[PDB]
Amino acid sequence: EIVLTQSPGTLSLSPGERATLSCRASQSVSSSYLAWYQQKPGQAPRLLIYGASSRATGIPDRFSGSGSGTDFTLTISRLEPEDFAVYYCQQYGSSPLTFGQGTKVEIKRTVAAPSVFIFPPSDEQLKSGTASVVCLLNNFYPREAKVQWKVDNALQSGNSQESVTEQDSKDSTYSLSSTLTLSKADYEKHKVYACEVTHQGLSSPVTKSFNRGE
Amino acid sequence: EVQLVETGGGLIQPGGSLRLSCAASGFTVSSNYMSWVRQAPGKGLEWVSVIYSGGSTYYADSVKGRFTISRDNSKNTLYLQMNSLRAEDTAVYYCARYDGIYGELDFWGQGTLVTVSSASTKGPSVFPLAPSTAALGCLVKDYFPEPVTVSWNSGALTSGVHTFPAVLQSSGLYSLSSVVTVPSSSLGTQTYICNVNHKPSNTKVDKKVEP
Repeated sequence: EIVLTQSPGTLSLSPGERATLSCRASQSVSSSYLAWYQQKPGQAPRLLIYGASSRATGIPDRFSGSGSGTDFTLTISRLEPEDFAVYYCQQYGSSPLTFGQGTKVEIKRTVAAPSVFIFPPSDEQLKSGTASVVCLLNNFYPREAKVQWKVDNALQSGNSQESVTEQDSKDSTYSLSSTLTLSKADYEKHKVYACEVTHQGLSSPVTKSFNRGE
Repeated sequence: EVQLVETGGGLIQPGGSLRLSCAASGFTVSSNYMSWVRQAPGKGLEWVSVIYSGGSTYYADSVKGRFTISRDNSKNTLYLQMNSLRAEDTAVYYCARYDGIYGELDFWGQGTLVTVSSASTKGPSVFPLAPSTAALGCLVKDYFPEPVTVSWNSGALTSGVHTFPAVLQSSGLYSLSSVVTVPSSSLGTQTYICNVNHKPSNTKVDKKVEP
């Protein structure tokens, strides 16, 4: 079996920059039998390059391929925000058909601070006996952000979960939601609910908060 | 134009069986080399099976003896009949056209999620995230399995919408939020309704979000 090793595993570069992806085969693969795919989140892979160097239908000029034998290259000459995706190399010069493990390409945009919003649990959810408090960090970069929950000045631990959107295809930003989950009994016996956010875009951490009975 | 429309995905018990369909438009499945490709959550692409134009079939070692690829010429449809399913078979499954010479896959179906689990289907509880640039959303809580689809105002509002990837809670059920930012000058006049659809449990909930 022909093993395809892709390098690098992850790549972060700005728009306008040149991106070069590598795919190494464990055995010789004839040039005409290597393809590249682009896969964006929630979508099927799309054929980019076939036969090492031929562009597929509707594929922009900035994508190009080259290589022979055991070393193959996909190049994006000038990165665009929409080029955020995972890229896969694939051979069928020999059975069975194999894929590389993929190169995740991130677009390295300029620093963008989050807009922080806090949401109290609705009245309807309280009926079930559980309270979810939601902190939203909207449209920021880079991905790394620290979200700390504070209940009446008490720094919470192990009672929240985080979720991050896939990098936006237009502005290259991320969004993050943090959900603090507590029982209705625990929620209604406290007053100040705060979400503190530490991020590169912010000169100082930002705290959004609300009072339960306000 | 060329089209590949997939159906058949969803929840099935381990040891169970399930058939996926791939209906073609703009070309014939009978005269083409056809393929199934799967992708486990967060993983890479794995080739499942192929059917040649002349009918010859080949299978990945991991599916041999369990899976059958076939086609119905008059319905112009490709099938994958799966058996003895395990958690390792949980994946988005893609049908794909590829030319016989070099096996590059030039046209792909949209994919369909197969979740192999013994856990029961549960519909989501949809709670509002009221504003008080205004952020407002819906909390889609306690459901199984993936996926849920969220639209806003029946798909009329798409600008500024963030539907978050679902998180697995310690209970074994999923939860996500869907948020949208809007001008606060429109909170009085404009109605904002999130449409949460969970097909595995036939749950279809419309939820009005108000100040």
